[PDB]
Amino acid sequence: ALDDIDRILVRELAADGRATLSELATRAGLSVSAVQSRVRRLESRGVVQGYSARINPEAVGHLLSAFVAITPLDPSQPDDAPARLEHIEEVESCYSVAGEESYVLLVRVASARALEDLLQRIRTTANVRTRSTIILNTFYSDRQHIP
Amino acid sequence: ALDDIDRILVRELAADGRATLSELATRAGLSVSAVQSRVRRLESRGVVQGYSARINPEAVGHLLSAFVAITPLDPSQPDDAPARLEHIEEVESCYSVAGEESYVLLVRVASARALEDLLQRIRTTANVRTRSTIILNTFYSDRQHIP
Ligand code: MET
Repeated sequence: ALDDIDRILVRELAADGRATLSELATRAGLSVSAVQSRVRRLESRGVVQGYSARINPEAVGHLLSAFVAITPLDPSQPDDAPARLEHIEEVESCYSVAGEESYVLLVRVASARALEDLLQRIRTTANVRTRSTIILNTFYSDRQHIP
Repeated sequence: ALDDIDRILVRELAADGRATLSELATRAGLSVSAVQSRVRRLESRGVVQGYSARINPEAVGHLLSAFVAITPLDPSQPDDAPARLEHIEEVESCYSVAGEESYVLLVRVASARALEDLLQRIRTTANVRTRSTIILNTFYSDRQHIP
């Protein structure tokens, strides 16, 4: 249930999220009102989850980034870890995952020493063991593909 | 230099990418013209690299997501795998990593079967072994934190 017009909108809004209703309208061949109203439909079903500035983590002082795969110390607590980690500001993402581990987190931090303190907070707040994979360089990210 | 007037701007823009040069200024104790200005220099200095709507990937047909860890097969060739995979569009992100593999990709795809295809394509286009980890669920993604 996603027509051609809706495809053009989400493609445009991936590429440019500050773009304005009139720009959008003249690109989809619609009135600024039919645009507004379609864009509100997108947002209220779950198609557009919100809108964000892409910030350079380096520039605001997150010089170390890492993947941390976490698995439950006792796999019979009911599974909680995403809820309980939600309040560690430095966890940016949390996925559950098939395989030997249960979740993968992407985490950003000031330095090597700050990473060790965060790994302790993690181990303790979700009661979890950790496997860390430091990122050396990001070549490109979030490049959303609308087919 | 990141005058923590600029911090509140980016905390603001991070949570609301369509927040308006107008309604920003009140949340921030500046003028409409002062506020708009920095934003233009914030983007200039590469601190805000872009504005995106966060699209839900299932809702656009991407029912299976995976991290795919790759490592080049022949160490005597130049290691240029991000450049080679860059044209392949279902790769959304590519990181060099300090781990077992040389790189991690995040990849989205229509089904299990389409993944198998995409992996053969990754293997023959870069020249790499693939080891891949299916994401079951995204609890939260990209919550940017500004110290
Ligand atoms: C996030 S549920 C844990 C899944 C587990 N890693 C499995 O493969 O069975």
